[PDB]
Amino acid sequence: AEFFVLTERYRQYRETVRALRLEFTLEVRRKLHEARAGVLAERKAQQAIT
Amino acid sequence: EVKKPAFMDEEVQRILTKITGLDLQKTFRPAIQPLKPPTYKLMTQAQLEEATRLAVEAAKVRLKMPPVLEERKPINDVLAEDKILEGTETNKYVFTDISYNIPHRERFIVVREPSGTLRKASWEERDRVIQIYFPKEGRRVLPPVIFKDENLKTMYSQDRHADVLNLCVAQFEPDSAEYIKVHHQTYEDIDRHGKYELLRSTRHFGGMAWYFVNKKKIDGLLIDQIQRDLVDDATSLVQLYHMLHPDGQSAQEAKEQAAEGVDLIKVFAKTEAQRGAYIELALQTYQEIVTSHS
Amino acid sequence: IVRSSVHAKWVVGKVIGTAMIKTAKVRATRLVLDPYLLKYFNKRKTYFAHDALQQCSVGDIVLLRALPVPRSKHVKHELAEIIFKVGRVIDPVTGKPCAGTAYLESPLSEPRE
Amino acid sequence: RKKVRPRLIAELARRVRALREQRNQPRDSQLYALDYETLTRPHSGRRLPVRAWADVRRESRLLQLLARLPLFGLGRLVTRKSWLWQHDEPCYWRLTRVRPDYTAQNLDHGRAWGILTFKGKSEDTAREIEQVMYHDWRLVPKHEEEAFTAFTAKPEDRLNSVPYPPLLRAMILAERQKNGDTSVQEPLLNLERTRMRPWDYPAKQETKGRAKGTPV
Amino acid sequence: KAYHGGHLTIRLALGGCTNRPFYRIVAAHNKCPRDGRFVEQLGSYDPLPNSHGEKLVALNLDRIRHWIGCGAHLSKPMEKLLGLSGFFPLHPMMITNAERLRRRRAREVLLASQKAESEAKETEAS
Amino acid sequence: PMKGRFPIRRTLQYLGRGDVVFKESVKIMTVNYNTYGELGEGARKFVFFNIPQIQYKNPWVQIMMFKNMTPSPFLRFYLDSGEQVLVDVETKSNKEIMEHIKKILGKKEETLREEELEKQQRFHPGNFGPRKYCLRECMCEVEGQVPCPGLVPLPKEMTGKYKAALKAST
RNA sequence: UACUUAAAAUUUAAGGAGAGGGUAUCAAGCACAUUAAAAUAGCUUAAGACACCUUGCCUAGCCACACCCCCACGGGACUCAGCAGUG
Ligand code: FES
Ligand SMILES: [K+]
Ligand SMILES: [Mg+2]
Ligand SMILES: [Mg+2]
Ligand SMILES: [Mg+2]
Ligand SMILES: [Mg+2]
Ligand SMILES: [Mg+2]
Ligand SMILES: [Mg+2]
Repeated sequence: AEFFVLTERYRQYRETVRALRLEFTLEVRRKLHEARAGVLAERKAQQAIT
Repeated sequence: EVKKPAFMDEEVQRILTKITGLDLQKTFRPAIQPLKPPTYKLMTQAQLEEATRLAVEAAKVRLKMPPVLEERKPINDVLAEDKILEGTETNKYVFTDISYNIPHRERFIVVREPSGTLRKASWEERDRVIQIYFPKEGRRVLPPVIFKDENLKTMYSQDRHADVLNLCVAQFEPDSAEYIKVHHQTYEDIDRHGKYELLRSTRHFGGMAWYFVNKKKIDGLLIDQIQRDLVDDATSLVQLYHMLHPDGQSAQEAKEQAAEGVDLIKVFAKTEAQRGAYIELALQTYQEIVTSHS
Repeated sequence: IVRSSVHAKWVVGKVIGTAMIKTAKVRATRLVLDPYLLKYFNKRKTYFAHDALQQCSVGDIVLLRALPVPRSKHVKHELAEIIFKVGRVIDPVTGKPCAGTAYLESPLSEPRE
Repeated sequence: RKKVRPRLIAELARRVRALREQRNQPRDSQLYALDYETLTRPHSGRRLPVRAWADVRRESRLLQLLARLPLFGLGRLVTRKSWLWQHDEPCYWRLTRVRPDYTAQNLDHGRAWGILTFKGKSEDTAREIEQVMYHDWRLVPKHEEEAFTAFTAKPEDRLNSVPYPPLLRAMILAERQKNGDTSVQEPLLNLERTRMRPWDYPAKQETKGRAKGTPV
Repeated sequence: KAYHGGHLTIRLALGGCTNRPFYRIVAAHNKCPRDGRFVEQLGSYDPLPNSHGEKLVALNLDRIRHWIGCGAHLSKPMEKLLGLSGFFPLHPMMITNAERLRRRRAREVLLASQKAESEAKETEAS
Repeated sequence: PMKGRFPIRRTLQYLGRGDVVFKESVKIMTVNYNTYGELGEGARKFVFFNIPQIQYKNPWVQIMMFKNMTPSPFLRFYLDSGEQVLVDVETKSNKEIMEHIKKILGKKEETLREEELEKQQRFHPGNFGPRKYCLRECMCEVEGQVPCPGLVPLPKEMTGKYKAALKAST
């Protein structure tokens, strides 16, 4: 009775934690792209040349 | 509705800055701190006047008044109630988000209680833990013992009110109950003993006069300003009292008679002064001295 | 068209030798702070540069460009420009030939020769 | 520097050692031989776990079944006793290629390839089969294939979205109010993109390690 | 040391003195020593109740999310801390252990009641 | 007595007074000046007083100086793109020369402040560790927390020595 | 750890702005260069080459070593420089 209940708890827990790791993985890449090629990034580059 | 004046309103700060005053000798009184050998510069009268101007600019930034705020409201929010964890822990956990670039009033500080309730940290818990991880020079993690009524009375006997307030600003938040309690206790002791001069040319004078105006007890400050020949300041105080209490009998009387200058103070005595008889006596004596001598 | 790894992408120096074929030995100098004295002195380095046309002479100031791939063990730069030719300097400010602190051709004149 | 001298012996040893390994590679008949009296592998003297003892004596290996079939049972279906006990839905491999170990005197060790159908869902490509040396395989009879492989999928009932953790939900709603987005929508996690396979799902045999050829 | 293989992990590094434990939450390559080379410090854990009776956990939730987004594993004690905070769901064994404790205290209460009933029989005997 | 003329030039405070921090494009600054003359006095003072300050703030820029090669003094900057910025400093004070080069090829105050803040991003006051990197080594230092057993002995019931005795006693 | 294509941690290889122990009674090293018809005769060095001697350093830690023969196919005098312990 306890083995089965625990086995399902691990499956549902690990699914919830995998969804959160993916959401965190996307925030890292969004922030990186904004810094590399965001609006502010491009304007400053041309402003320096001008 | 006509907006109630605020502490930071450009008009109120003008009146409060004026009545506070400036004195480069009091504002820049020597600090009892580790010393270094003084430096010396040869300056003309033009250069010396420029340096005095810069000193007055710095004295303005030094006299910037600390905020006057309303008492914060207790934080009582329950994020979750996980009763499965009831009885599995003996002590509360306090979790603090210590990401550097968050304003301290926007940080999440939660408490997991032994019952299992996940709740937001109270104001006392928020200030204590932020001192532990973002320590501020001057502040202590636990409330100091100088703020006890017996210890505060000791500081008042020594005429150290500006320090009691300088300590209350380093330790407590402006909207905390402890902050308001200590400030309102210092202002009240100054009133009873007429020690208004202690906080002149200091950043604490505005809050003291603000407190008296809101509490309708400016009588003592007017009698004291008049006796020191600061009657332009006294008039500005009666203007601030006629600004924060527009519907008061005194404010309506000054409109009827279009009173200005010394007239405003006489109107206050007859209409709303708690001790009007004395305000006129001091005001009358001042006029006699000014007229008799000059 | 990736650039070289070497830190010295652009180096100025004096051609101290030219006895190798199509290569000029160049002495560059940089200022290094003495930590005890807090004074700057000259630290000099030797750079082999590819002189394709053998147009370099000992004593002339030159500009070297870092090669994308090192040509050999020591040849990792090429001759970008000859800033000053030895004895044949041309004033940058006015554009007239000079021989020391003097004008071989007056700047007032316009020979156009 | 320039005093870091060359190490010829070290380079010679590395190459020589690598060459011997290729020449004297062991075979499946040797690495996976077993002593059934002690349930210990002679090659390494590794004793099998206790939970595997019953099946090692009671079940067959894959190529023991396939060596008795024409063309080594290409096209036949093979299932595992562990799957039969754990999963009600059909689980089997459809054999496509089979490389027996000719060295074995009974052709009872080797490698196999096939198409996986796990819990009623079939993969689209054939890949190498793992755990071929396990005593867990059961050949499906030809006359029983139709009844065995019959499966009707049930509508999926595992939740597709779940709430956010209590603190992480409050941080999301707080950000909404700060940015001016006014809404009472409940933040929801999407679990469809990140759904986990069963723990006993067949793994990739191609990327799995093989034991070394030094006897213990 | 020059490690070959391994992954980044978020774990508790033990500090303090004897009978006075204190933990630093850190992100570190898994093969490094427990208190040795790390990549970033992500908080601290004080497991001893303070004057107010509070065990104090500090979490840099902005940097923690960054390293979980880059593949950082989590130790089981750290997964328990994130579950108690509310940042992660409660760990399966946190729930199971709480259930085991409930079943074990129910037995103790029942045994005490049976002993009291046995004591009541002694009272009846007088 | 510190040796040399104007020994103040050999103090860290003087070297740090330089205000010309070149942009990343600047790679080389050749200085052509004359040791004798009247129109090159500011250039000579620039080499004497300013070249040390410029090098201190721009350690990776090659400053190479040539003497008495041309009739007039000038400054030529070599950029990474391959552009060459020639400056003519004749009849110009050393202070004027510094201001000119600051404007054309000097980083702005805003840019320099941003770089300073980015450098310190990974220092956190809450972080515990050695004094070189952190304010506090241990949580025992914090007020209200349990003090270090070395400074203040722990209660007997909080000690493993005592707990072990009870477990044996049980 | 993600995608059918990208964020990290951790390494390896080729390098070089600058810095980096002692002895100059170690003053020359002796192929240590370039070109790319295969010729030219060069390269390093008193701004310290080369030779020898001594030393762990860069300290949230790093580097080297793992019975010996720098290595470890091989050979040999054949293993605690893991914990405790012994001569
Ligand atoms: S140094 Fe903190 S407990 Fe001893
Ligand atoms: K060795
Ligand atoms: Mg397995
Ligand atoms: Mg001798
Ligand atoms: Mg060895
Ligand atoms: Mg030994
Ligand atoms: Mg050993
Ligand atoms: Mg030992």
